[PDB]
Amino acid sequence: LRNLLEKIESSYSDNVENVDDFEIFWDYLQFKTFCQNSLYSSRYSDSQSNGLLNKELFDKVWKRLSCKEKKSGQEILLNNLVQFYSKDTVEFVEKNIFQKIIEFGWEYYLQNGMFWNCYCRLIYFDTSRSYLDKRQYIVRKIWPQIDKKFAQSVLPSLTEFCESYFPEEMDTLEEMF
Amino acid sequence: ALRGLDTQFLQDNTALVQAYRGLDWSDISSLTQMVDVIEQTVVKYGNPNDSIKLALETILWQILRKYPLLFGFWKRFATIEYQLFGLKKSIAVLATSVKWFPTSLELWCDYLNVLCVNNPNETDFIRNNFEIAKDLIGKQFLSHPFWDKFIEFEVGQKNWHNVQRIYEYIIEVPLHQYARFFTSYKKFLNEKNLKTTRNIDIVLRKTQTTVNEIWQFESKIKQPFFNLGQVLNDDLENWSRYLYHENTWMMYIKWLTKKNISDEVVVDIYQKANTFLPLDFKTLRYDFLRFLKRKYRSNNTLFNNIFNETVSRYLKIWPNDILLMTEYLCMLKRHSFKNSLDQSPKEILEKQTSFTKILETSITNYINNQIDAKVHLQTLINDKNLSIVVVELIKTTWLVLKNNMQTRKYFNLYQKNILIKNSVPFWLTYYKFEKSNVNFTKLNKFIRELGVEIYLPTTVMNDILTDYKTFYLTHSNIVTYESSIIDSNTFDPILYPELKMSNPKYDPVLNTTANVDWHKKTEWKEAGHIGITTERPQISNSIIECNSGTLIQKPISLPNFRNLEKINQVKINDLYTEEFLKE
Amino acid sequence: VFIGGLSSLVTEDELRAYFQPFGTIVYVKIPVGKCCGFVQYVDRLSAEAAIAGMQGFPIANSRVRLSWGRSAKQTALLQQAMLSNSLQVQQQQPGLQQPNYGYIPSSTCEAPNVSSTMLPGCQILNYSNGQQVIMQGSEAVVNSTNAMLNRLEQGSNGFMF
Repeated sequence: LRNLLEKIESSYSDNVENVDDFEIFWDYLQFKTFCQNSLYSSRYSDSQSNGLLNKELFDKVWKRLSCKEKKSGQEILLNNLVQFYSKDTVEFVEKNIFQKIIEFGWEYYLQNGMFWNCYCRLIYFDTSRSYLDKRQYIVRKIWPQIDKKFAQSVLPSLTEFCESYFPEEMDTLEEMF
Repeated sequence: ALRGLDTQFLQDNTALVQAYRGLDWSDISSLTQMVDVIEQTVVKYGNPNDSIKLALETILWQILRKYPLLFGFWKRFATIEYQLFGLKKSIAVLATSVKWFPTSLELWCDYLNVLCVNNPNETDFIRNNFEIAKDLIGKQFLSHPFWDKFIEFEVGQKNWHNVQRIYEYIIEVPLHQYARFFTSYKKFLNEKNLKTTRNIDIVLRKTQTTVNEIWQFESKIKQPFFNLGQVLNDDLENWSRYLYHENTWMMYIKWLTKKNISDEVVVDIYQKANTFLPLDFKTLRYDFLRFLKRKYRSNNTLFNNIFNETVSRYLKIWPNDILLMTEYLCMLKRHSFKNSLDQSPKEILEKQTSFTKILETSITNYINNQIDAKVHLQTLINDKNLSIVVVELIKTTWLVLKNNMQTRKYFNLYQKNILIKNSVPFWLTYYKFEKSNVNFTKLNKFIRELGVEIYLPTTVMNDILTDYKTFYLTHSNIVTYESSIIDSNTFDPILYPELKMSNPKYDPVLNTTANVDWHKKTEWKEAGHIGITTERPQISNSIIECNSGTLIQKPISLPNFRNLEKINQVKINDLYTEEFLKE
Repeated sequence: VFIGGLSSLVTEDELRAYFQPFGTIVYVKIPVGKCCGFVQYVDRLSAEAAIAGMQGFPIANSRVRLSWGRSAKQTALLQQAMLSNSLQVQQQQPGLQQPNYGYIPSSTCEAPNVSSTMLPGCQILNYSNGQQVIMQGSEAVVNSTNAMLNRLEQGSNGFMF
């Protein structure tokens, strides 16, 4: 299997991340992940293997994301970056993508509601945080970083997160936009 | 639900009260009861309300006649025959007369005076005021109707210039200008009214509904919106609804949002239409829940009450819809606590735990057939709707309180309940819980029990199997993987979801004795044709497996047959005819 | 496919969830109070895959018994004859006028500019939940997975069922 993954990555001249058809890059990337979990011992506490966070694969993912509107996969690759559910990895994925993507400030990812919904669900399912710093962190920081002109697109998807999980703070969401 | 039956019963009962020639209190009470039941069942078009009002007037009951006028004005907007029927009534009155009749005239004016046929209401009110010394009030009424476009408006202006012989020219410019603009608006709407009156009559055809002319009149009314055009829009919507097409109300919804009329007038529209418009339609109703949740932004207990009661009605008329209990529980978490994160840390956790206790004690009573009317949720919770209630108990316990053991205890306690045994959100919440805590052992047992015991729909099964395939490939490794297959049965988390996807009942069973028991199985009896079980002849000992090189050793035995009598026997259990057509 | 033996606690959008993956559906109706519904697909291969796929599969703790049955209008034409016991002459469903080189039976377009190569391997034409759409092989998988990951988040919290 690992040989055959080498063969299919050699077909594209060692860029699978630039492929037009997403199913090949995704099926390649997840089985590649399943291999490098076994090869390299886990770097992170709680014994969690580093599946999709690795210098080899995370550079692949980030190169896939830097293309923005031109390449199809996008949010599907992003949703699986929220799956880590710990301290070390919510810090890692917080700083190394969700923060850098704000600093470079790309418009496609900021207008998108799936981005902000997942960046809320990444902090919200952390097992390290209590409820107070979790909701206070989502409201005091995550939300005000949204621009009011993006709101019309961002509100429907980001309401669905707040409607279910945070009925209490639903109002301060509506007052912002 | 039969209109002709209730009409025949009304005519037969009334002809019994008249043909009996007496009051016949049994026949009178029977006629009143039949009329009340028919009025509760149906929308009571103007004719049967006129007959019922005539019958009650013949019996001479004043207060009962006052109530049936308000119940007749209950279902209708545009009827001037009921209003004029009350002013003709209520014109003969008691100590409260003077103020009573002006109240009914003023309210009837608020309703139907903007209509095109509404001239007789202004004529009757002007006659009622002219019966008195109230000539000031008659001049006020004459000035009011001249500003509105009506069919007879010119003859009303000449009658006003005529009976105005005392105060006539008192204000010439405002009255003449308002009459001129009213005449212009009438001339503009004369084309729509003409296309209407040239359309509507009952052929039992689109002419009777006049849907095209009504659509054009409503289009002309909404785009050219000026002054009373809110009341003109409501009048046109009412007259259009008098002939239950809800894209007319679904036109009106945007009309009152664009022209910016206060919420008090808008919410009453949907409060009337939700009752008027038939059940099972259910689009504008959800849009009304969305309107309430949207207007909650400016905080009012009024919208919370309208929401709580409205959800109480829709849940009764639609018991099976699960979205209503999610919306209602969201508003119950919302309006009844409102933490806002400015409070003390001990206070918010109390407001959450109290909610948890109300919810747990709610479902505990709901499963044991105990109902507490004090808690409103007890009335709403349903055998279909209990699922997401338990699910939000799980979600609040685990996410908000960060209590894991209580939560897993709730999974085991509520896993065996029959109602929530098969639930989409319960097992998706368990899938997300056993995803969060990374252990695969519980979750493998979740996905391998998914077709045998825990029964979800197939679209959701494909979802857990695919999403868990990806999750397992990403977060696991080989050392964990190869240790995870017992091999007593064939199961692997990578491959097994791919074989189990469209097959809910797929069982990876390895057995040689399925070969011995073969050809008595329904899959054999129907092979090339499904649903139809033929009995097919075959040779018991068949040589087609043995090669011709291996046949020449021994002489071949004669063929033994089976199922050779049944070649023409082909049987079908017809499950469409006998359980549906036969009932 | 006539699906009998339902619980009548079930909605129609739940039944669609059951019979969706077997193929594209042109739905008919679920009767009220009769505790038996029925479904209709585009292609018979998907129908048979649904009959063999789900047989005796409990929906709301009721073993389901499903077989072949007609649609609503032909049901009306039958029920008018059942009272008058006259003929009951059936009328078969319309065919697809078959050549079709672009369509692959028992396949779904999971969501909605396409200029393709029209090569054999890819699925060229398809149906929409009544519009014939050209299926883009690259975008169809990412759309289907997008709706898949949405269906989990909405399904867990009670919005979708």
